[PDB]
Amino acid sequence: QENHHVDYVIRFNYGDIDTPEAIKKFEVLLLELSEVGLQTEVRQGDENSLFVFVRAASKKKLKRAVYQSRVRDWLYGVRNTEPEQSEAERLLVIYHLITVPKAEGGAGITPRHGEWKNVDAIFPLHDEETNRQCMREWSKKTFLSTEDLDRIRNTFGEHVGFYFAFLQSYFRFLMFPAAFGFSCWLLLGSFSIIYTVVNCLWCIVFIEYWKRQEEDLSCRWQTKGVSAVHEKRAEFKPEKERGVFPATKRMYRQLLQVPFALLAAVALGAIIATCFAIEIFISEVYKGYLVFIPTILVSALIPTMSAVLLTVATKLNDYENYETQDAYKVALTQKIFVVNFITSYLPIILTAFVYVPFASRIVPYLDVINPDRLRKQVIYFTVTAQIVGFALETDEARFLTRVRNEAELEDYDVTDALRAMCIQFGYLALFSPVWPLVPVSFLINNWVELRSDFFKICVECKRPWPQRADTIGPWLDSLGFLSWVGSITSSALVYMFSNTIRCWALLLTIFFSEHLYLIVRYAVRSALAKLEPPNTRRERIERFMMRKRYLDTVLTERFWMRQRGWKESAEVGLSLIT
Amino acid sequence: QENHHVDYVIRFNYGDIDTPEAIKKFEVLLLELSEVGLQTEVRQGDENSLFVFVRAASKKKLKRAVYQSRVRDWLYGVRNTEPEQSEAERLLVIYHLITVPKAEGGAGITPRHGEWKNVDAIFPLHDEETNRQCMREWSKKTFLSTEDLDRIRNTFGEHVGFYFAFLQSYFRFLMFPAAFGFSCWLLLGSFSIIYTVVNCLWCIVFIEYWKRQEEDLSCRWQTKGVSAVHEKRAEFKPEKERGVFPATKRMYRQLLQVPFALLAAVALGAIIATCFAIEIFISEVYKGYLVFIPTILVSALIPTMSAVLLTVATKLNDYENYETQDAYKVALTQKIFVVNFITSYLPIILTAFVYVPFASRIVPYLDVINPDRLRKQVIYFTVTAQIVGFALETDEARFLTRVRNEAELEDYDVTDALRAMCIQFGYLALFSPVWPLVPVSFLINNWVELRSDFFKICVECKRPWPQRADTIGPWLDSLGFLSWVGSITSSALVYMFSNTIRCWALLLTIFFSEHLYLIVRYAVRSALAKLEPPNTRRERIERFMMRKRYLDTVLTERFWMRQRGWKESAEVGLSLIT
Repeated sequence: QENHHVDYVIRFNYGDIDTPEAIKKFEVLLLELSEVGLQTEVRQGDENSLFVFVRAASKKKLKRAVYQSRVRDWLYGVRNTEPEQSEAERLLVIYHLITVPKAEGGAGITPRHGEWKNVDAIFPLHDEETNRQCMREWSKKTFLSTEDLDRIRNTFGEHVGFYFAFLQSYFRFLMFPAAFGFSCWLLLGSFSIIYTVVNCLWCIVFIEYWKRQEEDLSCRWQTKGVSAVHEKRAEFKPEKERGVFPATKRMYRQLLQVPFALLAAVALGAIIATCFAIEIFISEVYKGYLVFIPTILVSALIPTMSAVLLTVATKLNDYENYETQDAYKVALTQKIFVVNFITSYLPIILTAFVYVPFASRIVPYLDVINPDRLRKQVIYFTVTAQIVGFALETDEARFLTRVRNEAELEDYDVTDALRAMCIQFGYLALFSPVWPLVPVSFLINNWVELRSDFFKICVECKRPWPQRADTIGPWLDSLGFLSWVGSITSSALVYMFSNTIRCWALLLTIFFSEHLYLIVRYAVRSALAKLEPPNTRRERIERFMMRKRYLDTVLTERFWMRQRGWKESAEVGLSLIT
Repeated sequence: QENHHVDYVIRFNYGDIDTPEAIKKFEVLLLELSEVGLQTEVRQGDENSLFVFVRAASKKKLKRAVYQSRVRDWLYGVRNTEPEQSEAERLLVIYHLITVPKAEGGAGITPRHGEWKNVDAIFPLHDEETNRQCMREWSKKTFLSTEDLDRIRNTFGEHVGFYFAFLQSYFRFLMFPAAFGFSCWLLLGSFSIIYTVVNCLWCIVFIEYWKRQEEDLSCRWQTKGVSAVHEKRAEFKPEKERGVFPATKRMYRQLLQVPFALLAAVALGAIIATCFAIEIFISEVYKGYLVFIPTILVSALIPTMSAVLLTVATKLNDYENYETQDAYKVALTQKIFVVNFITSYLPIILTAFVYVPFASRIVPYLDVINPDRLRKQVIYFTVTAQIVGFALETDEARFLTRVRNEAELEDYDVTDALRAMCIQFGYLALFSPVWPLVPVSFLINNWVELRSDFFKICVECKRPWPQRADTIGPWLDSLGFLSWVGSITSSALVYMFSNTIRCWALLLTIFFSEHLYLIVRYAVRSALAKLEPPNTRRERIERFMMRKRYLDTVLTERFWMRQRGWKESAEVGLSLIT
């Protein structure tokens, strides 16, 4: 093939070790790779690092690897076939040959955690025929079929497959608010009740539909349940019998998220109040569109402030010392959600429920505010970042240098572009009745950046190892929390700013709209549970027939003496009736 | 033994058939019982009914029955051992031999549904040594050990076992509000905030603790997952390939619950308004405790009005034509919960939020109201029914007539005494801060009636066939809904009736108390998920070791030629570092 049958390539760096110490850690790595059935070949890489090439050493060793991985998947509950395939399947079982805890599988490699500090990251090689002769059919397509998502599952794994399927379903479901809000901008305007009810209905229906499509796609890609949690770079304090860490010592570090979030909220509310003060000063001392210059500056500085808070949250999450990857991911997603909620929505919350209604009590406290100010805030905080972001755009030595060019690329992260599609959903759920062209501005940006994720995953960063998944992650609970908060927030905004405040009716239409949201969400979930998707119905039919075939295969004392057999019992019965 | 090795006894009635028609249905029953390995013996019963006696016909047929039932339990997901025991286990596999759908198991008997109209109910025989030499150790005990619940699991099955464990845990958890409300009656009085917060905390903790004890007990009794749904007496319209019934035709009958519930609510609010009118008339035309006579009469007529609405709800649920038993049970529990919510709490809701605050606008509309009226209503609707209920109390022809006396008894129902323990929890969650002696009045009645369920299940009605369960049913969701409604209702009552109404603060302390309830419930659930019960930790340890033992048991082309083996690769590595 194009790649020289290479499954993986393992980069071992020696720029931080001695001359005689690196020759022992290299021999230990080669002996651990040769203890399992992996054939190794060493070549020179960069000026301080050499990489080895890992292949299946034989057909018998590869068959034993696939059988051991299928045994682990059947024992953990992923497989239900009691075992006795593709490119992603072979790459997954070879990555499980390299990187497991050595009690099963083998080779014990953890890339830069402990006792393997010299080796750098390991990675497979890019399928050139799949990211050249198929990447330029996916960018100029605008919509992907299920057989097209099968090609992004068979390469790059089910993790990338679920991420791209979620982006496709979100772009397909975004076409309804992008048409409806534009239809409710030429006809109804800002703060309309019809658009708010239909927008909250859409926010319910999209989440309850993707929750069904996830169970559809995890039964289609034969990955219906993944609870096989993996280890990490945990620093265990004791070693009592397995490394242990007390949860009471973890909660005392988990409580540090509260002062961090509170200080970030105060430090951003100070910037928002400063922007209000400079806007009032410019409105006093002169001016049409130039009076909202610091709001535009802080709305453009949002994505570089959230990154700083993201690095602080990553350091705080690494301090909390999690054991499993499926807990570190959940805690990181919770911290990213808190940071993005503080960063992206609280500038609009502080001008929707604090600044504009209590204008006469804070404007004299700032000088040393009609609802169009809130409309301009929702305009400036969902558009200008995307405007600025789209303004910065304006014999075998060939294979070895291709691999050396592939080792200098970045590493892909789903959790960076999936964070933005949560901020968009939070702007859609919470403050979208303020300006109904928020879905149009999101759909245009998504249609522009649709051909930017294929390019990124194909030519900009290296190929990820094929990771299995049954869901997009804990972002699907963040979407539900955003819809729940938006059902209160949009109803309060529509009451406060359509057409005194009558404070009993505001807290009545908060209560009734929240509980109507809960009732309608239960109804939509129970209605979508009834209708079964096809590729999880085929799996249920197959698992029913596989059980029915097996079941059809497998198929004092003188009182019980007066009626031998059953014909005598029938004779006693016929004598006893008459 | 005492019983003549009798597993089951099947009563066949002939009081409604002809003389020659009953001799064929009897022969069909005996042939269907003899097709499976069951030895039958016929004797005369009552003047229009004769019963047969069903035993395991051989050891090989009994072993085949246990193996087929274990195969069905392993295929449906109950068993995880891949098969190659007690009294309840033998009675369960013999009942599964008699009553299944004949595609598996055999004998096809459905007791009075279709093509078996002549046979009456079937039932096992009472273990006299277990309900005589052990029932008079359980009534005068007041508390049951786990080895004592094992005796009510090994007889009467896991359904009765979970019901008695729920009653024991509820009686043990009721001792804390029965002490705390009595401590908050000598010190604080009615409508106190401390008792309301602690009562809502107790309502959270009891439900989130029984949800953990259910997963404890279902892993202890080897019944951790039961999703093996059974058929029923469904009348299928078409027969397209299995009898089918469209859900769109079922929803049009399910919508009849709304006019039934609305008409019951209006018909009870009319009686409550009539009782208010007669109370105001007696208060005008004369009288200390006699002025609340119709309230006492309607509070005593509550349990005989809820029974009439229960029969209407049972007819409506049988009209809705459910296919599975695990859906008929859920819909019946929902209808019973709606009926009991209308019957037991809406008389207190109509005098807490309608009559007492708007007294000056309805008292002139009734004549042709201090919060002590609400306190007297909560007194009269949680006590006087229990007062009236506890005021109405003030050679082988011996075995055959014992069986004939056992066939005239009633049939046990868990869902009749488990309904009252939901009405008690609803009175505890919703209106208990009005009068803090509600938990004392419930604990005294529960301690009185604790020795009345053992008597009922042992000597008053016949022995149920051992039914398996993993939960008490869909009552555990009704308890959570009652706690959710009570977190709003008790906070509104404490704001309205402690020490103008200031209608913004009422709908503020509704909102904050409901969302504080949700936050604290999530915290209590996440804290109780951390702490693992012992008998589900032993099962997890066993399922981990059973997998670890099996896993330890089971364990272009010229580029891959320059380094044979791995020692040559280490030589190339040591040459390439230096």
